[PDB]
Amino acid sequence: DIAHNLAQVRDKISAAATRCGRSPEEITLLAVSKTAPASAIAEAIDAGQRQFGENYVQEGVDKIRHFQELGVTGLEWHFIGPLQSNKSRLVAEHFDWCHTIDRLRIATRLNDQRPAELPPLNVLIQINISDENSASGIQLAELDELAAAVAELPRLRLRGLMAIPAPESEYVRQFEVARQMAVAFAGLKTRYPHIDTLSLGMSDDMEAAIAAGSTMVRIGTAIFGA
Ligand SMILES: *Cc1c(COP(=O)(O)O)cnc(C)c1O
Repeated sequence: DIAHNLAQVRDKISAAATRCGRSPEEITLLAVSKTAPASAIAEAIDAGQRQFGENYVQEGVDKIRHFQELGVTGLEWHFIGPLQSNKSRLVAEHFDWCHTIDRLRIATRLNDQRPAELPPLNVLIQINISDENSASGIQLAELDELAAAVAELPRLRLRGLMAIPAPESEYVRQFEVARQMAVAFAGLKTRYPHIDTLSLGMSDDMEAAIAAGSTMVRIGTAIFGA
């Protein structure tokens, strides 16, 4: 049951934050609903969840339109999958956040495709921190350059960083990789305005990411099931 899973996940988040001396309010739960049907999202919505993460543009847009047709207010939709140039218009027209900025041309497209009547699209820059098998995300060495370029796009708002670390079994490495992101995040916060979002941690590494300094865990299966 989705309402039960939501409350439980939220308890683990709340425990994990206070144990490491953090207010639980600091951590946002992003309910990842890729491969969940709109009916499962509706259950989470009714239980109070407002923030949802989608990986595949067209399915995400279908879910967004479904709930617009119902009139549901206060939802916040995060695109967290890799963004292809031929589908960037759909993200710019329908989503509130995009976590996967890893090249300037895609961010310029998003900027130029964002309808004028909408507020700026909130974006995160994606770091490939530890995954030699992913083509998504930049190296940390490229961050200062890309962040400066993206920060000038007036139809976007740079909010921080996202990473999908390579999967790790040892809690030690989970923490250590998450800390590299946390360190990059704090360094970025010392010069850029409104840097407040570090999208870091999934179901299996949630405690390490929070201890490392994540502000936003992306939880799918522990909420919606397989
Ligand atoms: C699917 C996915 C998640 C959620 O994964 P779970 O293991 O089900 O918690 C989080 N972030 C991204 C980028 C994903 O693609």
